[PDB]
Amino acid sequence: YFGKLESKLSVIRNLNDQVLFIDQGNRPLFEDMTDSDCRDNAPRTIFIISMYKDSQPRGMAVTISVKCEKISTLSCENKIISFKEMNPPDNIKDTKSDIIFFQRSVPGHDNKMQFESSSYEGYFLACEKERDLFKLILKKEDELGDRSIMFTVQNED
Repeated sequence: YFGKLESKLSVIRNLNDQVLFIDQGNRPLFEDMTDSDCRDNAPRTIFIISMYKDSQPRGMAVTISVKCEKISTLSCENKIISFKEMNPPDNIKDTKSDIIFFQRSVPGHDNKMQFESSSYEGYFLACEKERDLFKLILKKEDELGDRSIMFTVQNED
């Protein structure tokens, strides 16, 4: 079971320094943004990372939320990434959740993070280029040192 500890404002970037954002169709996308662009698109680029206590510790348990039309929380339900209209809850009864990800620092860096699905072991949050768009997806670790599943969390310490 999970218990909410705190919620903090953060900006998420891939290894190309492209910042994670919610577009008009509520799609989690990645694009090149200066500190100016990032500031002008603030409700769509500022994410709420909520930290949870876990009765079965196996990585920093987190939810990822954003304020658009309403508070939306990131879900990997049926191994598909989407933002569902809900607040990060105070308590989660199971040992697995479609909105709970395990945040881990990549041994290569103190900056680089990875987000593994609690409900789908071996599946990670990833940036994948589809046509001319950089999309937030859920995938199995394709290879060792895969940069597509690595991110930076800017919470300014």
